[PDB]
Amino acid sequence: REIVHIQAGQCGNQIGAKFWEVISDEHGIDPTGSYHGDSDLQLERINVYYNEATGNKYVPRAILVDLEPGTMDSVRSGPFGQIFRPDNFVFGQSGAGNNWAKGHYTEGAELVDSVLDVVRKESESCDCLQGFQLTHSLGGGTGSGMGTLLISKIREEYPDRIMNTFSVMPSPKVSDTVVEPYNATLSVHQLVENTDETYCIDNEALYDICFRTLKLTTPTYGDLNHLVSATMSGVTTCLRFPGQLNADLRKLAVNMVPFPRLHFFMPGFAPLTSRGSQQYRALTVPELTQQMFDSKNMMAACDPRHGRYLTVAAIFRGRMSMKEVDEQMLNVQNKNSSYFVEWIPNNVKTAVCDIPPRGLKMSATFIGNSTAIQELFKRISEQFTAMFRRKAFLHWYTGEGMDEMEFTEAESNMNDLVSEYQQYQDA
Amino acid sequence: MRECISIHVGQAGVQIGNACWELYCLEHGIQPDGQMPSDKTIGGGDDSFNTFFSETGAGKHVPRAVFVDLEPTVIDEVRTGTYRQLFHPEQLITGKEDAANNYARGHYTIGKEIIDLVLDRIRKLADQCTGLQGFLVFHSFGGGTGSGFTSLLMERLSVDYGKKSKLEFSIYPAPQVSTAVVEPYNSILTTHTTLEHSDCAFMVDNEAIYDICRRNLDIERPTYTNLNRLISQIVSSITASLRFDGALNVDLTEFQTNLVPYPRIHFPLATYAPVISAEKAYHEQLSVAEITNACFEPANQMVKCDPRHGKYMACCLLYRGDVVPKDVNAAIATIKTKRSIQFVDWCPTGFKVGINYQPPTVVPGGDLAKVQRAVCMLSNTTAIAEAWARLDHKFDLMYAKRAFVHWYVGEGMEEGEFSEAREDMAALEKDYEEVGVDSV
Ligand SMILES: Nc1nc2c(ncn2[C@@H]2O[C@H](COP(=O)(O)OP(=O)(O)OP(=O)(O)O)[C@@H](O)[C@H]2O)c(=O)[nH]1
Ligand SMILES: Nc1nc2c(ncn2[C@@H]2O[C@H](COP(=O)(O)OP(=O)(O)O)[C@@H](O)[C@H]2O)c(=O)[nH]1
Ligand SMILES: COc1ccc(N(C)c2nc(Cl)nc3ccsc23)cc1
Ligand SMILES: [Ca+2]
Ligand SMILES: [Mg+2]
Ligand SMILES: [Mg+2]
Repeated sequence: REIVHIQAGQCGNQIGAKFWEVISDEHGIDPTGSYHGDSDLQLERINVYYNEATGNKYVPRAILVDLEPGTMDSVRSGPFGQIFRPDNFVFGQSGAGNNWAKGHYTEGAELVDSVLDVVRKESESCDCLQGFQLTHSLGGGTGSGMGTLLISKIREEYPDRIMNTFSVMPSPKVSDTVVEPYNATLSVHQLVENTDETYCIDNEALYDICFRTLKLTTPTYGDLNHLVSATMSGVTTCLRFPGQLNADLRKLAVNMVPFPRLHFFMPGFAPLTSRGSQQYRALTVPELTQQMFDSKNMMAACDPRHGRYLTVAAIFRGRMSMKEVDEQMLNVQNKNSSYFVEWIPNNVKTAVCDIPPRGLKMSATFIGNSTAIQELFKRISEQFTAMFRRKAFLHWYTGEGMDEMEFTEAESNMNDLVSEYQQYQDA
Repeated sequence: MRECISIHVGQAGVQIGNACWELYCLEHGIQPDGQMPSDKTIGGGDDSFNTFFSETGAGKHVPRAVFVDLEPTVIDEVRTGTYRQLFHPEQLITGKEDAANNYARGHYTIGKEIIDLVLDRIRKLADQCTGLQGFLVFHSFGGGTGSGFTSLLMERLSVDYGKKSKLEFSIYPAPQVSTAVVEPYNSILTTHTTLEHSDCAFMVDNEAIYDICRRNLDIERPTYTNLNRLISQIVSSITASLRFDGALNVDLTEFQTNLVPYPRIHFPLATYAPVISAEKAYHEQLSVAEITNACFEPANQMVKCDPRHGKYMACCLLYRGDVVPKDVNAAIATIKTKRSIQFVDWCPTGFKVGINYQPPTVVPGGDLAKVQRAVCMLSNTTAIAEAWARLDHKFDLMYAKRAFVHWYVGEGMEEGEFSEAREDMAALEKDYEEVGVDSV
């Protein structure tokens, strides 16, 4: 059951590269693609994410995409950059200028067939393709505009495969341009229709965590991406390793999404750690459980107590008592039962994996489908309309052939998404 | 790639081009003969400085530039000056009769005789670009060539290079150093004709630059050379992101996204600091907080106007030298509490920041002290429309009596071109009023 990974644009390729660094280390693959590994749990499901090449090398099933060559050069210059298959670098030259319209309609359209050709080659070698995972931001032009263009075309050619994304939401606290709310809103409209699951990675939350919890005065994208790579490693655990669950992307979708459009997840992680500085006391299973459910550990800047959990998936990594894990997980639900919808019985499922992530003896990763995610979309909707009511900065988009009407439809669809999440928060 | 071609038009544009390219050579280690010892890429390369310089097989680094004037006097000094070997002779274009301070002669009578040759030379530069990004056009508002030939060229460039980016550095007239009484006419005519063909235009008010040289450099009566050394420092700050690499470098085109909310509102206010004499910089280092603060002191603006009585639609900070984001963020936070920075209600209030580590260079024998860190702020403020108001008023005093209009009519222009141009300016001044009004 092979997954095809695609990373698009500046943010997509930077968090994409970190993800492949991190899970390669967990599976015992070095920058050359060779396995110098301790345990054999590391290789049992290694084919979900890695093609095997002659000479027992492991090559990521990864495609790197950008309309601008710069950050893909840095990836190839990067530590594990030599592990990626060079044919799977697909890039243009003109960039996207932080413009969804250029990524989606004019620049990205010129390049998208070359990417689909690379997607096809990787898929035809798959015994049974699960589907795809895309890393991208929603605030730029390439990951957002061309990424959602790729999703739409991938769906046309593979309509029975699962589409999963890790989507980084823009925040004024960590912001490149004023038009991010425009790019994000146009993208969400695409994500609502064309993904089965998207992890909402909120740059607001990543910033708040670094500043407040990790006491990092001036957080860089490097500090943000340490959080992102830890979250990506955790939420993938049950796809990559053998366990009592043996999950795949479709089963995750079936068990997490009660209504098709409500497929946007708040990820959570514990313990929260900053890069480089290690702390030497492991948590207790009781500590892991409380931190993973704490709003201060959510990667989407929403208060869970402002909504209800439709479904939750939790994964505990490290050598620990599964009895204690079970008791602590039962404890949080029984003590906080009002925050779990009563009409989905037993909507919390826990998995355990023996292999911990690098640098931690124990970790807990949280995947929540909460109606509180609507706060994220409301925040973006306010920033959109603040400019849109004066049609501010629109010429960047009408200059690529876009119409105001398209902005009105995307805003209206995202408002409907907020309404639907509100509908189930009271039931 | 991503090459930029510079076009220097008329006296002011040519002479400012001299200052700028001299400063660029010093910043990149390019000698007057065009040799650059640290460039190991002989005859080519995709380095950052290659956006502004091409390379010959003989190792010569050549400005991607064209100098055009309708008379030979000013460009002849480039042909015989310190940097003559830098330019290929075909890059330096001269006619024989200037525009005689008359937009109609720059645009029609004299200008039309040389425009095709100028576009042939520009085309030869574009054909050497693998990724041409656009043009930087330097000229005065007030000269006959800077106004009339520039607008003719901008029109022809839109035809020949679609909507390829076109940026302007425009010298706004001041009585202290102006040369003609009809400069208000030429300014309004060229602003009107060029408005649709320009994406972004940096106005430099000669009175603001003249005051800064007098106040901060203790120059009793500044010359063009004094003004241009300061102006080239500002131009260098704006183009530094295109010409240097950097982890914290932010591309000028990314600032443009923020600076231009509507096509016609494309005139950023530039403020530069520190401008300080050697005598005063001695044993006196200016911190990130001090130079940032100075960007909100109106006396340091490139255009006289009062942003304290206007509204902001964008605010960008371009740092160069020994600056780290932590100092910048600290300086901004205190400034927000202590200063009159009111944004329009439809745009976000954050400040966009770029840092290039290469510290500022000074021309030997100049007046500026060499400093460790400098900053250019680029703000979209409704206040910049005051400069339009002053010019439109001067235009109105003369035009009501039709004073001097016969010199333009005698070259084939019609009165309707004047009123059409003045109406566009009135609508521009009104555009700036409307963007500042609260939403409903
Ligand atoms: N900052 C600066 N401004 C200049 C310089 N030279 C001329 N100007 C300004 O330009 C205005 C007149 O335009 P010019 O460029 O001199 O005239 P021109 O472009 O040669 O066009 P012609 O009238 O045909 O000669 C004056 O108001 C000056 O203030 C200069 O070297 N530096
Ligand atoms: N967390 C994180 N966010 C990023 C990173 N790089 C860019 N972003 C976000 O992505 C947005 C910019 O879009 P970007 O991906 O750079 O444009 P693109 O090159 O067209 O894909 C900004 O709002 C940033 O907040 C990164 O390394 N980490
Ligand atoms: C709400 O009930 C459920 C929620 C999710 C699942 N499935 C399929 C998972 N898939 C992956 Cl990949 N990881 C995890 C980790 C914990 S559950 C889980 C099963 C039941
Ligand atoms: Ca070179
Ligand atoms: Mg970016
Ligand atoms: Mg002249």
